[PDB]
Amino acid sequence: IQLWQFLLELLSDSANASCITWEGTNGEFKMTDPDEVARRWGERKSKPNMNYDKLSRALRYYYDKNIMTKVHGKRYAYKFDAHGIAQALQ
Amino acid sequence: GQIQLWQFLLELLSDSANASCITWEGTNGEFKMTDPDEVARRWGERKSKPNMNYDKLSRALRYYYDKNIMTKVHGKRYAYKFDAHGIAQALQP
DNA sequence: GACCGGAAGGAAGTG
DNA sequence: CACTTCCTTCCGGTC
Ligand SMILES: [Ca+2]
Ligand SMILES: [Ca+2]
Ligand SMILES: [Ca+2]
Ligand SMILES: [Ca+2]
Ligand SMILES: [Ca+2]
Repeated sequence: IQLWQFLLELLSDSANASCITWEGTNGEFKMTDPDEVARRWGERKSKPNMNYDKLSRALRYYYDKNIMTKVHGKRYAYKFDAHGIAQALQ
Repeated sequence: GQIQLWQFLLELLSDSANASCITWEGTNGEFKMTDPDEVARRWGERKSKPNMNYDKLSRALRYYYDKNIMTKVHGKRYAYKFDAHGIAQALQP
């Protein structure tokens, strides 16, 4: 499983809004609890030392592939739009 | 296709018309990629692999360390050093 | 503190 | 095989 798949899995269920949520309609999302997202991403890949420094590095590798971009100035905010998902499913 | 990354890099490096994206630096086999995204693109172009980027190219170069084909120029951005002895073995069947 | 991106190397897939 | 792909881990730097 890719990180971008797992994040869309969390974002699709409103019950995870406590740790991660959509914000707008254009694919912008925010991690309301980054440490909780990281902890769950770690539990998924059997990576119990996973944290936000490491998970965000994984997100940063998506910039060059046009898969997502940073919401400049918004704490824990990135953009995963329809262009982005199209690139992820190639 | 068929071609290997170390050959493709030697091809570019031999022609100093490519100096804008990759050139020799020392006299001892050291080279720097002045435009790493451009080197990745052409490598992608060559191998019909259109999602190629420095992250994936540099990972390929990192596999050459244990093959004695090249080494990292430590503390110098996008800089590597070819080994004439390693190139020679890479050349053999 | 976020955020950035270089560099190392593990691990699985490809063709 | 010889990469390709996608990270995980670490870290020095900017802001
Ligand atoms: Ca980049
Ligand atoms: Ca770049
Ligand atoms: Ca500080
Ligand atoms: Ca740090
Ligand atoms: Ca620091």
